[PDB]
Parts: sequence; structure tokens; C-alpha cells
Amino acid sequence: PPQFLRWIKEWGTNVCIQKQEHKEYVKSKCSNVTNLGAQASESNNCTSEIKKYQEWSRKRSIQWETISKRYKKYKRMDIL
Repeated sequence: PPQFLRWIKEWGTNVCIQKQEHKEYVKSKCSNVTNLGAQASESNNCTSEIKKYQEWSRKRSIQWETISKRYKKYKRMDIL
């Protein structure tokens, strides 16, 4: 792979493996919340945890603001 595609791939591999990890934790527990049980003993911390996870993930979302710049273009690879 070319270095630019290689870097976005190794960035992408880091990013893609990250997206399922959030899904794996949510599906395992702290899903289906507020309807009398959320696969947890407390069911209150899970809402805070996912909100806490999202806020830095949105900070992770905002830290690729350079991808709009990169060198000249962004929308070259959106395969996965």
C-alpha cells in the first residue's frame, strides 16, 4: 500500500478496531437502558460510562479535523 494509504490504513486499523470495541462493550452490558434493567446491577453508571466514552470518542472524532486538509483531499478512502 502507498504510504498515504498505508498511514490511513494503520490509522484506519486503529480506528476500525476501536468502533467495534465500543459496540462489544455496549452489547455485552449497558444496552437496552431505562426499560427496567440494562444488563447491570446498577443501571445508572452505564449511562454515564457510555456518555463518558462518547465525549472523548467525539474528541477522537474531532482530532481527525486534519483529514479534511491532509495534503489536498479527504474523500479518497471510506471503504471501512
